[PDB]
Amino acid sequence: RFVDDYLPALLAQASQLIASEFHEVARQHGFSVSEWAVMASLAGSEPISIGQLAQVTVTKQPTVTRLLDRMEARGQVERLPHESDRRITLVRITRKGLKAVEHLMELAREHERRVLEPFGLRRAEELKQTLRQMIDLHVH
Amino acid sequence: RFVDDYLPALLAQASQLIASEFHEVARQHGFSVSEWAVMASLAGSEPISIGQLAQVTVTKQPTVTRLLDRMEARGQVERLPHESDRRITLVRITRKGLKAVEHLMELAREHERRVLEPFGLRRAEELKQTLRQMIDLHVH
Repeated sequence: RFVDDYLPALLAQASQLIASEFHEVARQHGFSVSEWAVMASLAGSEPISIGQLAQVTVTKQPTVTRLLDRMEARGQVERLPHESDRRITLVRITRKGLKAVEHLMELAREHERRVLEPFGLRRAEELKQTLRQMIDLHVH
Repeated sequence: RFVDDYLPALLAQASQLIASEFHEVARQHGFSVSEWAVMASLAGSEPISIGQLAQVTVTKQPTVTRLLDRMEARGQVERLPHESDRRITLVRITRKGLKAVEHLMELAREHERRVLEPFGLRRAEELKQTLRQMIDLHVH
């Protein structure tokens, strides 16, 4: 059976199943999936470009721009000029956004800990290191 | 930075980046992403339910049903009654579909081998085993 060990299918199924579990929690706390992805991606971060945010949230750039229009209207994020290049808009989470998502982030950590507990610390760390290395090799 | 080591974000980014690389090849061979996902998921498989196909292709069931309507019209797949329960439709790839996707599947194997080569056989096998175990623990 081709798909049983095919890496892209394994990554896609694992990603969807784990993410869907936490998205239920996010929505019961009043967050859309994309709002949660943006705020979690910006929390504890220096300002990053719209393109970087689109990559780390796995969201198309025009979609991200529309999302930021409304999240900025609500005071949860702020767009800023890049200090040097003007073709570049940076974005950051505001204090309002951070306080809004703080509790959800703790719940997200608890859920991740539950997901990784059966694998043990060594296998969990190996998985995260491999995923990080793969991202850094394949990002454009 | 919360998102740098957050498992769902790592899985989602790795999945998207690797998949996007191969989707380019699929489209240059005349396949849509969803057509490729269905045919690759059915290749070498016994007939599976529409729900199982939706899970393994990470596609909503109504979307899968519409896709199968047109792929069955083109003779690439076939829907069948389940032998016992009638609330269940099974689906299989036809010989026409298998021959259509054979070369693409070889290219997919070559691409996966390229993606996994820098990690070595041990780390690649560890990744695939962990992903498989996670899927089997979280599928419903």
